[PDB]
Amino acid sequence: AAYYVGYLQPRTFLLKYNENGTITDAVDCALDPLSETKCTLKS
Amino acid sequence: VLTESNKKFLPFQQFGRDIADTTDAVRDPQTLEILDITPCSFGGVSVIT
Ligand SMILES: *[C@@H]1O[C@H](CO)[C@@H](O[C@@H]2O[C@H](CO)[C@@H](O[C@@H]3O[C@H](CO)[C@@H](O)[C@H](O)[C@@H]3O)[C@H](O)[C@H]2NC(C)=O)[C@H](O)[C@H]1NC(C)=O
Repeated sequence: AAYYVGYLQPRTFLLKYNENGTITDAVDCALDPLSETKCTLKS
Repeated sequence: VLTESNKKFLPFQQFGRDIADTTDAVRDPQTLEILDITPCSFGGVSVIT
């Protein structure tokens, strides 16, 4: 048996709700500069 | 104006809000069905004379 513990972090997150309402893709705004631009551009 | 919708609500989710933070779809508490919310028609009135 294997169990992980991915401690959560309070961090802004760009959730891409699909046509169906389920988050399909995403961007972690604080991950790297490219991700941060995507969040600022909201794209 | 209400109308039957086709938005799958999750068991814990009851209200669906709009960009302006306005509910544009609701789930009826009695019958678990999804309704569609749309503001009643409006518009400017112009008098031609
Ligand atoms: C959200 O749900 C709708 C409806 O299922 C998805 O719409 C797209 O609709 C067409 C026609 O239904 C799908 O083609 C196929 O439909 C048949 C049933 O009609 C199904 O058995 C097939 O497996 C196939 O799905 C089309 O695939 C479907 N889109 C997708 C990605 O499956 C809509 O796509 C759903 N949104 C997402 C992001 O999945």
